Amino acid sequence: LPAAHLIGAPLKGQGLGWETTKEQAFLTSGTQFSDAEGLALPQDGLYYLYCLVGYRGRAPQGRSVTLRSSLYGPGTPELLLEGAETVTPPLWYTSVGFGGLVQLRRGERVYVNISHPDMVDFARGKTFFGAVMV
Amino acid sequence: LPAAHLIGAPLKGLGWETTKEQAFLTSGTQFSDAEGLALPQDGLYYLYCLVGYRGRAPQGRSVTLRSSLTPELLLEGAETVTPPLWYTSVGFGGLVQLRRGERVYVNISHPDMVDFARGKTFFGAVMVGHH
Amino acid sequence: KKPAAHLIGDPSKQNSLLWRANTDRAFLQDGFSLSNNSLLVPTSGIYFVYSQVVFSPLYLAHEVQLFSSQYPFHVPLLSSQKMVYPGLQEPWLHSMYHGAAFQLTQGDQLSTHTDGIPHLVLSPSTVFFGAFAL
Amino acid sequence: CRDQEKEYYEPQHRICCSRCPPGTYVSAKCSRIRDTVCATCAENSYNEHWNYLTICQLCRPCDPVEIAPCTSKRKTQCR
Amino acid sequence: EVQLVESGGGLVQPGGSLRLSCAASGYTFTSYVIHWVRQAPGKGLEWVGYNNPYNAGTNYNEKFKGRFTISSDKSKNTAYLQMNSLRAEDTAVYYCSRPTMLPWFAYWGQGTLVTVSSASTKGPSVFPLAPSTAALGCLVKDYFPEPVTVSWNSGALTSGVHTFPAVLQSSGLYSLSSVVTVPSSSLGTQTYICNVNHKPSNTKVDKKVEPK
Amino acid sequence: DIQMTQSPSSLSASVGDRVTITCRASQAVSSAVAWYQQKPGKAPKLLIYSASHRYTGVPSRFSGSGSGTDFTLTISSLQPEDFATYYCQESYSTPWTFGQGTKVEIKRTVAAPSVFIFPPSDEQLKSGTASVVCLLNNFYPREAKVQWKVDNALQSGNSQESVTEQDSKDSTYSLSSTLTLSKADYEKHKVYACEVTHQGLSSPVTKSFNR
Repeated sequence: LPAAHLIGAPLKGQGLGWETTKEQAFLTSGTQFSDAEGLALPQDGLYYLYCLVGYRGRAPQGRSVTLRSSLYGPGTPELLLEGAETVTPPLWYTSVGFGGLVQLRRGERVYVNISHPDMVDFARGKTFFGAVMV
Repeated sequence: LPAAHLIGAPLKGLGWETTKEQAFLTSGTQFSDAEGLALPQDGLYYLYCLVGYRGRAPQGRSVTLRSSLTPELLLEGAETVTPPLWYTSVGFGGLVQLRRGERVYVNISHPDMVDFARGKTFFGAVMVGHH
Repeated sequence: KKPAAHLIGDPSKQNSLLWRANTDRAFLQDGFSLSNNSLLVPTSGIYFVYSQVVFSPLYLAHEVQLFSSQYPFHVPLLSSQKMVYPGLQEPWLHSMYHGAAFQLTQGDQLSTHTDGIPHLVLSPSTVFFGAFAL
Repeated sequence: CRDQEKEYYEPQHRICCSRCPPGTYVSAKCSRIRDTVCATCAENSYNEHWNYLTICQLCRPCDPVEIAPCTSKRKTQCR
Repeated sequence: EVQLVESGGGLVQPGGSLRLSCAASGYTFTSYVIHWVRQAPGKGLEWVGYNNPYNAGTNYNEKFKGRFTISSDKSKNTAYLQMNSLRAEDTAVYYCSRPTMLPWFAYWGQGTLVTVSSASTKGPSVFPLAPSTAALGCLVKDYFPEPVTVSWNSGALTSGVHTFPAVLQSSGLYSLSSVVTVPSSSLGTQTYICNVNHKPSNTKVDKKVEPK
Repeated sequence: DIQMTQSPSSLSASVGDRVTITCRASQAVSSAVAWYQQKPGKAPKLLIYSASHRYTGVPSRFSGSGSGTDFTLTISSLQPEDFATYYCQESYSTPWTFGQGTKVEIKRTVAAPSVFIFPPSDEQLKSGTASVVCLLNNFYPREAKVQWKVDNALQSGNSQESVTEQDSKDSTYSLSSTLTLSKADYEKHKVYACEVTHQGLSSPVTKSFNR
């Protein structure tokens, strides 16, 4: 049973990476990951992908906050799932999530693209993305 | 393993696509816009539905979302926003024990403002159990 | 045989989120069990666990957490927040949904703790919490 | 593999074979006597590159967020 | 194959303490929870609690919360129930059982007896019951507490044997007899020895029964 | 905290009969109910989970039904090894309570007690008190009557008897009746007799020795 759950982690100052071992994160039988590459799965099959991101929307506006999981003519990414919440307000918090059945092929890599890692909540189960065979 | 993933499509001048991009129907699973989605096996399914919206009012939108079936409500999500550009997305998933031949459809309150840019509106099913 | 539980809230109690698995559309299958409003993980394995709340300065929150012996005790898996601020002129509404896939041991105890209870829209359509083995 | 963007790797055999041309989807894979069979996409179906994709994307209308066209070869050229 | 074995039941005075051990074998010990279920003499079944040997994530029947504590030692495939300030209610057979899914008690142990009384242990005396198809036996008399084990020819002569439910004599001690019917012809060929074992007094005899 | 209620305290039935036991839940419980058969002294056994699925190795003659609030256990062809106390149990929520249980006594072709009597062991005489046991081997039904005569003096207050359980192969009860007195009283008399009355015998049988 190939599967993955990765947790958000804060990088450099303004960016974003994904954790694979801490807390709840885990990768199963030889499923692969590396921040600059994405998540690859060891089996051909139908998977359920998911992604949820928590934000702290506290303005000094009109934030154009979006969410995306995509996969990779090879260097031409394919958008799979996408959610978005634009929010204009010191204050606010919001969370954006989606999941869906994608037929993935062995070795294909899936990553997540966030519009505003400047304001992504990292308090535990707020940001994560993952996959499971069905 | 019966399954379905359908994408939102604009029709008239809302319907559901079953073949393009990501959409698909497996072994004999059925669909037709005026009817809904039928599954070939009795069992426990996980249903999901996500809808992306484009709020651009010139208020208080009562934007809701739900999948049903005298119809039966199964799963329901909602967001009212009062609040130029105002994008929001509403989503849900849940286990329902469906029977062969039964049809599950999606009902949206605000098709005037549903985003269609790819994986923004879609609904689907997968068997998990029962046998 | 693969376990799955689907719990809905009891609408009679409105001022507390009590999980029940008795209705036609709420159940325990193949080994899931309850224990003081917690769901007892029937077998060690990979589960997709999900939950949704709907709401009708005010703070709103809803987390699905896993109970542990060690350090933090109550470890959240799925959390999401939302601020609503005075200026309330409309029948506002809100739906925090979230699910994911986790590694769980037998006898693990899933429970949910939410802020903003009296606003909950108790129903088989809206407020629920369940998980299924993969 | 070999030279790219007209060829792709099929792992069911250990020889890399031809991509499909814009406006088509794969109707059958490489054998070791056959090359990738293609087929032209349907009305409102479109693709944009040599693709090992087995199904065509969907031509959408222009969302009032329009100069034409659409067709099997390139898309809603909205602007 | 799967084997659960309780041990350590016996005599405990009221308000006392006792700990029971359950030895596991024949399944990877650390990916299954151990239950403890009890039953007061000739009564229903009562679930006490459980322990996950991997993460110690115990879950109690609140009836015993903060009075019973279930532990485990995965280095020795063993589950533990320690019971503090024991009483009458608590005198029972104590079973350990590991399930399939959590709530399906699948495999049980043999169970072990905690007797809660004030009185002191006592070993039993073993007297033969010589024959006059013939029928012979073993009188195991004046012992406390339950229980006693009787088997014949070391578990060989299993058929036709009736080891009686013990009796509570007015003396405050238990007594029972174990009778078995054999061929009247071969009381000269076969040896008939009865194995008695009363753990709470570490007494353990083989009594050979034969005519006079 | 749910309670369970089993319908018959006990029940008598004959080999091959259809035995049906009901258990009622104090609330709806989906279908999370189990059924266990025990036996004497030995541990319980899992017969049914999730209300109706048989467990591995459970004879087909065992079958479980029930919907939400009320559940039922049925045996089609009641064997003699099909004898125990059958507990229902809500597996729905902790602390997973058990009903009272249901005891089954299998009916059979009335048997006669093969009676025996035993002279107190010399070893036991050594210690100052003497017991004479009477045995009623393999009989039916349990209902029986034993009486001690010491030179035809009816004894009372010194007799102690205990019956086994219904045997798992021939459904017969077995009885012991220990008679205890001091050594003095024992040697003061001569004729010791155990008098048994049951249907299995035409007329009340007696057995005796003297010394």
